[PDB]
Amino acid sequence: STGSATTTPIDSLDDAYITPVQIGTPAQTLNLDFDTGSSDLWVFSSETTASEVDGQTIYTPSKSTTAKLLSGATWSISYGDGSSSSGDVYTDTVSVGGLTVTGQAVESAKKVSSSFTEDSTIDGLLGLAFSTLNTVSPTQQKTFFDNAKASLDSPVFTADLGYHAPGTYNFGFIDTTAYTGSITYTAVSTKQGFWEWTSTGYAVGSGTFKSTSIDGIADTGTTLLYLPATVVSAYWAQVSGAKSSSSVGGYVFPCSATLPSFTFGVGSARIVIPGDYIDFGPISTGSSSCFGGIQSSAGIGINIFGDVALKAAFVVFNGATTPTLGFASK
Repeated sequence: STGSATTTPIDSLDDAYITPVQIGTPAQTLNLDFDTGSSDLWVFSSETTASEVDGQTIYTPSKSTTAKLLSGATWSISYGDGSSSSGDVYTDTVSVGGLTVTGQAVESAKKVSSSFTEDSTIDGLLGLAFSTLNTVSPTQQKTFFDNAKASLDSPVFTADLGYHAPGTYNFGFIDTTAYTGSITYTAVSTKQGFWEWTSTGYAVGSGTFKSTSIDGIADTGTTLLYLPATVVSAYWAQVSGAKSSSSVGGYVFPCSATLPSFTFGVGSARIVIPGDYIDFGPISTGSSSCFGGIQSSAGIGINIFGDVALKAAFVVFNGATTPTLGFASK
């Protein structure tokens, strides 16, 4: 089997991407944030504290004839950005782009943090990291991909995120028309539960490529590109007037600037992030100070190849017995 679904930016900055997901019988369609950095499929629901729901579409398990309460199971998750959610668990039928999994754990939120409430466009998350990170207790549950894997034509999914435009998540096949040149595959460590790999280096603009190993994670659920302070300083040094602002919380730059591209290595291959992908707009409405899309990972504890990086590529998440990651230009 295969599936194919369009993923759509939630706003004009590509702060996140939402993908429609059918849950239950009859289907209840929710727009979920596909997150290769976590491993829970959780949703706003009829059980969510009412004051914490503000415009989201909810899953109502009592209206699904295939929903079953997973007795005694609870979940609770905290994300790198400080947000969190928790609740109980149902199993139900879940379909993405025509690919159906029966018995999928659907984690129903009883509580969500303010950042989730305040984002009316995201109805929940669909985790696509390794199932070892799933938070369901006392019996850990499998991701949608893990459940689908054996049935797929090939045990893979691909992320093709757009810049200021829709893109595609495919399951079970590689669309050879969706990229240029070849896909370069690179080793993955699953030791921390992530799609963790090592970039071979970087360049700023038309500058010389610096060969250096950068361990990090391919994370569709993180907006920006978080890299070591040395790398980030070298990038922003090429933007006149750019500076790190502790009050704002990272590098800012004059909105009048033209940003240089940023290149990262994948083996001997090179992925080029155009400068415009690195612009996240005014820090506050009407400001002429703009927020940068490349930021320091210092104090995160890990480098993160988030959407800024991934949307410059066609990315293969190869869930073979020994997982790997593939990157192509597009």
